[PDB]
Amino acid sequence: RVQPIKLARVTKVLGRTGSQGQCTQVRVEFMDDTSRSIIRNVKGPVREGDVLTLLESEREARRL
Amino acid sequence: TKKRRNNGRAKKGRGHVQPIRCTNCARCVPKDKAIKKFVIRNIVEAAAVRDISEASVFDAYVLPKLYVKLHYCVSCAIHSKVVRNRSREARKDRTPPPRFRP
Amino acid sequence: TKKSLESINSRLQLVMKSGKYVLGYKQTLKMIRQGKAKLVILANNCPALRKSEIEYYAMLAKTGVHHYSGNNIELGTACGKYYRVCTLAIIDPGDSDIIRSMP
Amino acid sequence: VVDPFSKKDWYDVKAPAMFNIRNIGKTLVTRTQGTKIASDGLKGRVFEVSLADLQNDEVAFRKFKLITEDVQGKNCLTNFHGMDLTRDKMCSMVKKWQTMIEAHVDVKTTDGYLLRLFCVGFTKKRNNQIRKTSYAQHQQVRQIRKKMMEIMTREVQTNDLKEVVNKLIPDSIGKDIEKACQSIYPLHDVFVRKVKMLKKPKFELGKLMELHGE
Amino acid sequence: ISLGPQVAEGENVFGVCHIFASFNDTFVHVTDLSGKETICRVTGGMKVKADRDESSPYAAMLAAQDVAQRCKELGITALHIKLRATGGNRTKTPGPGAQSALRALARSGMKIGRIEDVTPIPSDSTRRKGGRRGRRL
Amino acid sequence: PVGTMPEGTIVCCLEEKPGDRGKLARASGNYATVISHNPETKKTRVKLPSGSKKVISSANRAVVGVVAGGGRIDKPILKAGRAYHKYKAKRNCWPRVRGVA
Amino acid sequence: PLAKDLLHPSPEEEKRKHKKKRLVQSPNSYFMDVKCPGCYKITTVFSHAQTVVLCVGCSTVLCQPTGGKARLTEGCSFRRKQ
Amino acid sequence: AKRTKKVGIVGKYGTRYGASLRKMVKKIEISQHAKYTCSFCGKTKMKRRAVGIWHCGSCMKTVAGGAWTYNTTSAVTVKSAIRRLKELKDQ
RNA sequence: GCGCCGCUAGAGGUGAAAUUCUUGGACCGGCGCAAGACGGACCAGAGCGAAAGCAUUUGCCAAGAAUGUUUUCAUUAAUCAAGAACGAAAGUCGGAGGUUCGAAGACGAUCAGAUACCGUCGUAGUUCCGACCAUAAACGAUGCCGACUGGCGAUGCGGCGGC
Ligand SMILES: [Mg+2]
Ligand SMILES: [Zn+2]
Ligand SMILES: [Zn+2]
Repeated sequence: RVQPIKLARVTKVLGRTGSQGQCTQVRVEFMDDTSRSIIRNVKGPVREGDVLTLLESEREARRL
Repeated sequence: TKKRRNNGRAKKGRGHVQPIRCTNCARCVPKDKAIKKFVIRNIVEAAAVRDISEASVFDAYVLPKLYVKLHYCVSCAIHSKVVRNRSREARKDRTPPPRFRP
Repeated sequence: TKKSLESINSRLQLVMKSGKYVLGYKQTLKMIRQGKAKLVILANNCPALRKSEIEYYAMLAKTGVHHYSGNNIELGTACGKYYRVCTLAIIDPGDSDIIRSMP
Repeated sequence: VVDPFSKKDWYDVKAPAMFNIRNIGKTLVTRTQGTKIASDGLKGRVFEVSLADLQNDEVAFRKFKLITEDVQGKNCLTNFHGMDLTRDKMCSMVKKWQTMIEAHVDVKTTDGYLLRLFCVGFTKKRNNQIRKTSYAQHQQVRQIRKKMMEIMTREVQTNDLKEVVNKLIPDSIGKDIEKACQSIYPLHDVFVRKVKMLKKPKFELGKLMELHGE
Repeated sequence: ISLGPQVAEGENVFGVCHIFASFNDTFVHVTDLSGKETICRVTGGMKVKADRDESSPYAAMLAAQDVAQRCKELGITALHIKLRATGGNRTKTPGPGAQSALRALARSGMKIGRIEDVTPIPSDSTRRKGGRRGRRL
Repeated sequence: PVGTMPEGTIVCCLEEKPGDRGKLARASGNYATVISHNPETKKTRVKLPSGSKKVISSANRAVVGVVAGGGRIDKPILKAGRAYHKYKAKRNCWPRVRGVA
Repeated sequence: PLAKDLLHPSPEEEKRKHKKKRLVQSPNSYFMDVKCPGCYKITTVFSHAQTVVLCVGCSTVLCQPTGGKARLTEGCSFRRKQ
Repeated sequence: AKRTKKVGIVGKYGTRYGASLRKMVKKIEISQHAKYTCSFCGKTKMKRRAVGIWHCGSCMKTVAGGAWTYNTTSAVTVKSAIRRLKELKDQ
């Protein structure tokens, strides 16, 4: 229920998505171990190697 | 014009084959026109592997696979893009596409 | 019900072609009380006290009783004729082994 | 307003004495309030347990059933009900370009435990075999299938239920129809697929309490 | 202290959990080892107010949260998984709320034992509700 | 007794109360099926030939099988005289004047 | 192969055709002598035999009819004649 | 000879009662007036007495059968399942 | 579908939704039982059949091709007006049965309109026995019998020979 708002550094950017070229898949790593790594998506421009903070950490990836 | 040498179907020495039914739209197709696809998908959704093996009651658990045979009418095989419309001379090969697993 | 009931009714017609026998109730009754009948055959249709005493003299003559699974019109055609026969006794088989079968 | 989980209590479920691990798990049942006593509410509960959490090393794709037949206070004593395989194993071993043969037979023990045995078997591709289809012919199928059901009709009608269910913790039946059929056609995935229960012999209470002894 | 089993620190009790993850809904019903005494059934359609999202994976995510936050609240601590599809006459692949109901059941504090797909597969029976040309959307 | 025969059996001439000596499904072609024994509060249900399911006693005595004479309503009466002889043996009800006329 | 001398074939090519379709047709059968173990009586049994042939005095089974060419029963002395 | 061509046994009703009603009767009528092979003696002597009552000219044995035919197929379906339930589970 | 338990307010169905089912406790989970259908995966450019067609196990009955044959008879053959035999599904008449599906019809939608697509229900029908009808994109859109005229690998059934 209550999650810590957890921050995460990105490895390789997986190219644009989102049907308008608006969303970027980024594959974050959770700052505490590099073994735990989910693929997620942000909007706005990325700069590989930076830090972004997940308001809730694990929801879904882009697959049908 | 006759388009294909076999008539889209793999029957030669018969008169009649069984009708089976399409998976998504439930349409009556013969067993040898139907586009078959056998799926050996792991049931664990490989993103969710290192979240259950730490929650496991073992140290090395063999995760079960899921074995579901799909088969399609070709009006829903083309729309779902499991087969693709091909050129008139790249049609005469029955070899499957490559795998490309890693 | 598929392959091999031509052990009973095909060895029975072989005796019919070759060997010696009697058909009918009271002919077997004569043959079984003077010992000359080697094997008596009863049909499924035969009345229950007629069956009970044909078995009873073969207990006395020390001969075998076979219960042919079939009608008496079925046992008559299995003989190869247009009668209906519940009870027969083969008294000299030709060369087949109805006696040296299962009983 | 009322909580239905306060009127309940947790019993614990035991295995027959022929298994290594004896304590299966912990079921629960309501307490007695008048008519519904706490001993008919959990008779005939089937506990689908596998070998791997019931033996020290044995495989996970084989499960058993274990009906409840007695309550001895907190203890909940079980007796054999049937087995089958897990379905992931069952359709990993169904592959193309091989003949699948199956047999079934209704055999009762010397203990009065009429069973129905389901066995499968799959024809084997050889180690220098170049041709793709390792199919058997139909008269080879029929004499394998006669050989399959003849062997298990022996080794269940031999003696009581106890040595029969103890026979297929290691599944020496599937090894037996393996070795005795491969001079007809070689087979490679030969399991007793399912055991189904047809009769119960009167529930002698002494026979069950033999099964939870030493 | 009428609620809870008799367990120590180290020992855990098992109950089976049925993931009926079809389309149009998902069930994360959990029960005892015999499967006869229901411990906690909650449904993804009971925690959305949308009716599109009964079969969402986000509905199955927080339904699996609630069923684990009640299971551990009782005293049952580890779960067998008995995932289903619709099976039988209909489709035999599970729906979208299968994997999210399984992973949310693992991230939110619960141990996992034997897992198995248990959907009904027939020996060719029971003609299917489509007609002969199927359904034509 | 119906408490001893297993489920799905075909029964004619069954008692609707114990001792009644046979009341239900007595006409030609008729039968009743037993379903759903209840060993506690000893009472079984049956399926009457009108499709009504009805719970009865466990000890209602009943004869296994279907009544002889079935198929009797498959042949037409086919002329007015054979309906005359049909009801001459039963009652006085057959030439029925319409109340409209 | 425009110049196969198809009136004088090699006997290697002549052997490995059908018993019809040859330049001159001829059978694949023969006659064979069989010493049953324990008698003087050479039997002159046919190769592709069809009946169960028995010996005269030592009246055990001699050969068994099967699909094409007769399975002899005992490993017994044997020679192809003429 | 072929004295009639379609009506057969129901030529005795003549031009009366309809076309389908006469065609409905001539199936039932050739069935209650037939001589059936006796299962008890083998002679084709089973003649129908009153409705439901079937009797032998020889061996004199009375069988409770169907209304218009000797074996109602609803009744034979019962006997196949009664002996199934008898041997299976043994009550 | 119906019993008997368990826990709970929804379940169902759609691109959406609704008609509909539901605290006289539905769906869901368990144990049972009944009934009628249907034989999955193995199942293939594999087999058999004159064609239509034929797939659960064992088992009475009759048939059949191919192969093997230094057996037999010695042109007994080919195609065929007339005249017949069988022939999917639907359909008709009659009796059993009636689970599922489902023309017709009823409703809910979607729609400018919906006598359609989609959804809920559902009659005949679909299953069996008996009697009819004799038509299909009954298609390999290629009549049957006979011979000759390239190659190569493979397959199914026989027969023969070899590490
Ligand atoms: Mg009137
Ligand atoms: Zn489709
Ligand atoms: Zn008689």
